Amino acid sequence: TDELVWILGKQHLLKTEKSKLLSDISARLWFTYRRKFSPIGGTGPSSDAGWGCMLRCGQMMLAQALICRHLGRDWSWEKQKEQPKEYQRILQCFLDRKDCCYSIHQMAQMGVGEGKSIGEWFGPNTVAQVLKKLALFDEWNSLAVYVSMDNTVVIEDIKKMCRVLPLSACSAWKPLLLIVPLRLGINQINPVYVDAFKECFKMPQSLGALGGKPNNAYYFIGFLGDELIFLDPHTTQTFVDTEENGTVNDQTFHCLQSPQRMNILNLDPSVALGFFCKEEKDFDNWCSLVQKEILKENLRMFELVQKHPSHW
Amino acid sequence: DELVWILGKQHLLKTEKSKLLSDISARLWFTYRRKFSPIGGTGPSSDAGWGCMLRCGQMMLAQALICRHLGRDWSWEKQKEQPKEYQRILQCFLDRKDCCYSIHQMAQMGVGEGKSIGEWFGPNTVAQVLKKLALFDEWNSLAVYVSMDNTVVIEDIKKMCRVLPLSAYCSAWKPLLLIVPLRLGINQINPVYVDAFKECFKMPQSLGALGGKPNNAYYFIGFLGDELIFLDPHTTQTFVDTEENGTVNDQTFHCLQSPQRMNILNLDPSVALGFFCKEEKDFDNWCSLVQKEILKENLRMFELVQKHPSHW
Repeated sequence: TDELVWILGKQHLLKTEKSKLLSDISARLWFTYRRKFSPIGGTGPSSDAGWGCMLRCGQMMLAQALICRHLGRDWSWEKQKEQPKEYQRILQCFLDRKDCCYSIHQMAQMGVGEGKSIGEWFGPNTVAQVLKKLALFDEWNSLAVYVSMDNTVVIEDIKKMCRVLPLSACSAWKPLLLIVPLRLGINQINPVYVDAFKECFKMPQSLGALGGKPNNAYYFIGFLGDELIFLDPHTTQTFVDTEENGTVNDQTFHCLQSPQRMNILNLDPSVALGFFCKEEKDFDNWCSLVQKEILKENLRMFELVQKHPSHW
Repeated sequence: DELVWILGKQHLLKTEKSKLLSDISARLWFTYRRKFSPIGGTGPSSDAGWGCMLRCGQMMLAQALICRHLGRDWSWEKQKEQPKEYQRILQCFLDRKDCCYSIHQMAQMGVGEGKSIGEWFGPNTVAQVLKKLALFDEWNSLAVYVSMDNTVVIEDIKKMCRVLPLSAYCSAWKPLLLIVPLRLGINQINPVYVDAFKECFKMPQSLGALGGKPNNAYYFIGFLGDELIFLDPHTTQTFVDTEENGTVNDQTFHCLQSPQRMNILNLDPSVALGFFCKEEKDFDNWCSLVQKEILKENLRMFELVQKHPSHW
């Protein structure tokens, strides 16, 4: 009994800290299928039920990065009455209306640019590219988004992406959303990658992972033993819009159900790991952890290199 | 008196030299500039020495915009009162942060591809830059398709360009900028691709090609015999800003020189073809010409396939 549980870089004891575990999971922003929103593109869907689940999981990963950026990993929506202004502003980016930058509308529209019709389910690499492009429109957050190719993360490319020239004749660092799409096996996850996969969830920078079969996408946030813990978008809820006072009710955006688990060995092999590095020191620390916990394996789950691989 | 091809139009070298010259000078020409506002506040105030592929990208895109609004046959020389689209297209490329395809915006977008402001990068990178910047141009509302692995996919393009009716009344087609990055050899162009490469410049949809060695990028617009004809950005001119009446002096944006030539066999093997398909019929027509002239080769320069390649 009382196994150690990991959720997004934070540890909880199963029995003695069950309440802390549960509140940490319910404090994450939860995005499910919605219905009765304005038809996407005018004549498109008014509900993403049945097709939108990977977009929903992308939203949950991005929101977690945003929550951490402004409010920190230890923040919770239940611990105080007067919410920081940033919370409501973050949440409202994900409302189901075209004028919100990370809405189902904008994500589905951006998918078209990746050659996916509005209404198509698509996998983790595609949603990673969708997130990268949508971030270009968010001046408030002004995120760098790095999506690895060929299982390889390049240090110098990231630093170039994140370092911003001084305005006046100090270099700033753009907070980094780092996504690593991976294929962990042909049909099932190869046991050789299990420990390294688990290690990812133990890193303070961890935003978990995107995964699942087509039309069964889940947002994986941690693990206990050989089971992954995930948030599930497969509940259709009515569109919730802002009130007259400019705020939106957050009730339906937090999951208070019993946490859901699945065996890692049942997970579809196509995943995308997510990490958030607020400052250069965070990315440097992430590199150290990867070097220690990931690169030590003979069959490496992904690669971390200093210089951009030179092409023939 | 050879037949000369420039961007889908034929000209007789001796008998029609004047028409050939006028056709070439009519294209919008973008060169290095100096004394513009420092990129990012403390960055370069000139792109001399590094901006040449960005300039060639500008020239290719400008050609597409001109064709979209005014037509391939249109010339700034043929009338006194210019259509309003001419100055509006030109001003998209002014060396100002507030212009959507400025040197400023292109270099800044390159950062998101892992390239520092001031770095030269190749045809694939500038293609991705163009694709992202097009997201911000609501006037033109272009689809930008950049092929991967030498392969153009028909169904992906059609999904990208066909837009749902706005009202419950017909599907529009977004005008398409189609870019095909290719590597045609290891150190020089494999002679086997020469005929197919030439065929591209003969198609009515042809925007020519982007190419050249690092820091020696040229915009190829046609050919004569075994020589390519190009526009050369490697002259440093002074930043041109708007006059009090809102227009810009356009004299330095048209190249009045003798056509610039080089032997095809001296071309850097790393290129990107560009094509413009204003409507679906233009794209269907392009597919037919490619099927006839490109795919017939035993060694094909690129692939054009119906269904998105299956992956293991």
